[PDB]
Amino acid sequence: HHHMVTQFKTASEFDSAIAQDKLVVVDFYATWCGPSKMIAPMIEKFSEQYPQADFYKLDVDELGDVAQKNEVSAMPTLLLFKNGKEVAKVVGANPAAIKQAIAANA
Ligand SMILES: N[C@H](CCC(=O)N[C@@H](CS)C(=O)NCC(=O)O)C(=O)O
Repeated sequence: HHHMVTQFKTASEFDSAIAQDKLVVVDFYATWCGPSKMIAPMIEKFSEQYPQADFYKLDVDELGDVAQKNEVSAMPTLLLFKNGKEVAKVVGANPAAIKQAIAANA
């Protein structure tokens, strides 16, 4: 499918998206951080394997409010939510950790 990873544009968009009754996966990244830019293509592959989960990316330098509120400091950080509730966090570009956190909750 096309359009599987959406880029967040406001804090309010994030707050709404994470409230969904499904797993919502959010890639927190920064363009100056290479390791963090590696999460996008990985998440693109995972989104097709777990289409029942929603996938998003968030540039912390555009949406620093969301980063601070969710206590994200290290780039990349993947945060996983279900029903407004954080169910997992994976810091760093760690494909197996991220995939299994997804598979557990999707
Ligand atoms: N996880 C590191 C790269 C990730 C990294 O060095 N992140 C830096 C920027 S690319 C960072 O967010 N440091 C923040 C901190 O002080 O916790 C790796 O093994 O390649």
